[PDB]
Amino acid sequence: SAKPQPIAAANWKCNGTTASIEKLVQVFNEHTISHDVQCVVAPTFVHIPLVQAKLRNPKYVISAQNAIAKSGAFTGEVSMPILKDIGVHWVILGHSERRTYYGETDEIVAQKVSEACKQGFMVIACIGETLQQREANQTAKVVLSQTSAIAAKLTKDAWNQVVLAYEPVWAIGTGKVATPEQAQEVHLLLRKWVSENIGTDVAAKLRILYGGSVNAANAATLYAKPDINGFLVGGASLKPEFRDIIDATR
Amino acid sequence: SAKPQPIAAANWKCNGTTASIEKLVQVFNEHTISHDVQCVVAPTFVHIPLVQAKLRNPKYVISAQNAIAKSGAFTGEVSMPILKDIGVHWVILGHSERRTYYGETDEIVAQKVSEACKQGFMVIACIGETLQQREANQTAKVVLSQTSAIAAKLTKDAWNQVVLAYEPVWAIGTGKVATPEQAQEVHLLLRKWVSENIGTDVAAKLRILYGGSVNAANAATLYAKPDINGFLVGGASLKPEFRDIIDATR
Repeated sequence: SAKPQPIAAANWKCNGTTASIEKLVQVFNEHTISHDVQCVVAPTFVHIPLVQAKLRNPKYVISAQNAIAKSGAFTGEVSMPILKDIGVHWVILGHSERRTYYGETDEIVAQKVSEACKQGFMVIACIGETLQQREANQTAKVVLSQTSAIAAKLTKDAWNQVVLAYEPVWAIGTGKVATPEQAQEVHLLLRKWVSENIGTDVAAKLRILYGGSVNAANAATLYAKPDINGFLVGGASLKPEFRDIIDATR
Repeated sequence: SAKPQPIAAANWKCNGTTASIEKLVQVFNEHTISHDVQCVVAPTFVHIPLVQAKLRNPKYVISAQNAIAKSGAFTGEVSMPILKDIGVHWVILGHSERRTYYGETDEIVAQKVSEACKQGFMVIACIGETLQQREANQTAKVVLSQTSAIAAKLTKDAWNQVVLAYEPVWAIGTGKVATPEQAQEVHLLLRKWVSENIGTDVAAKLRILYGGSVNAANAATLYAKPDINGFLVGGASLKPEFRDIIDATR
């Protein structure tokens, strides 16, 4: 077995001040990372320029938390060509909070992911089941339907730019992290589906991250499973223990 | 008659590159404004820091195109405390495109406007009727219902921070500007409602802007009407003729 390159991604969500972000970024700068891992920080749109100016650790790239495909008459939104023009070419799409609060259905997410791939982004595409779907034994059907709705809009080559993040909705910000065994079963099920429907060569390379109440203590155990390639981290990524989350992908 | 201080507001919507924004801002900097008018520029979230760094004309303030009330687990969004912390204390709320595409009902807009007022923002609150409501002779009922839904969440003192922008939906970006007579009838109807329901002292001071295909040629005629206090400008605010829009409020 050899895993692909791991990703440790910080989703700051709608949080931060200039003061608190300058301290955290200094913490990240001074942490020396000695293994091959892609680190990702996703600040709010307004903080992108501050983080670009301060972040110096060569293992990091900056991501946006959302975008729309095209520039134009969309008051309030930020487009993919605008992010590219300021030097951001990662984006998180179809996070649970957007699917729930802000009306992003599978079709909308799939369209965004496809456009992002056409425009050269690296995409972190989020999927996952609610507690009601999990109790109804629908987990597999839900995550596979969300995944093939995205697959439907993509070409084989575009899977090089795609990272999947499985985040059970009941684990996000609740403190109730999935067990390593729960997460591994889903990750294995996804990798298999990709290997059968897209290609074995695509499946071998695909990073599939776990997210939902990851912290510095439980990270190392989740990362020991064979189909977990790293993490999407909310709450714990606003703290200095994000360093030991990164170091748990060694 | 004496009008309140006029406002000329540029809503760039989801447009701009670093290069095109640096040129435009230079144009605005070099235009000397010799009368009392509050100018407002509303770039995308990502461009706020670039515009703060370059914009030097003392008649301008920077606005956000949207916000949510509170920081927290809202991937993709930007909150009112975050904007205040970077020195932005104007916001446009309940623009047509948000009400239409992104599910902002009257209650959601009213909650945002109320929170923004509590947090000390100057708010540009947008209302207006569609072409179907206008043909059904519902204009007055629609704009008054949108306005009293906001009024319901406010206290009398909070009206000092509120600017209303009437923008018929059929005039936005279409090229089909309302006539000075159409706009004046609505603006008069709104001022009267405020004078009766909130206070005559509030109504005298309230800025009510017109928006919807304003350009440098038609601005001066709209501004000659007694209840029009300036403009919210989309398409024409991305061009150097925004200078003569500003100068039409003399």
